[PDB]
Amino acid sequence: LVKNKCVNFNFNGLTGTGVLTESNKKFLPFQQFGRDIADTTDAVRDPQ
Amino acid sequence: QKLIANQFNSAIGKIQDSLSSTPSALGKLQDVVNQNAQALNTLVKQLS
Repeated sequence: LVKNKCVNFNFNGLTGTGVLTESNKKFLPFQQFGRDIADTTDAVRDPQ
Repeated sequence: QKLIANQFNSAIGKIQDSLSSTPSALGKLQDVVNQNAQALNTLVKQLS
């Protein structure tokens, strides 16, 4: 993966575009991706 | 004149107290903001 640049990620099912940045929010150990309002997938957890 | 000046200052202070303590006197602005934000929120909700 890359950081801080617009990249067309295909993320094990989730396919979007955007910059990827180190995030401060903490997940639960089973949770995979986040959203806040209306499927806006703001955060993902990279699997490998 | 002094009585009228005293009534003026007392009424202005009563407005400060009334709007500071009692809420939902600003309903006409808050509902405008809430209705616009609700419309934009359901517009993004329609993508799912």
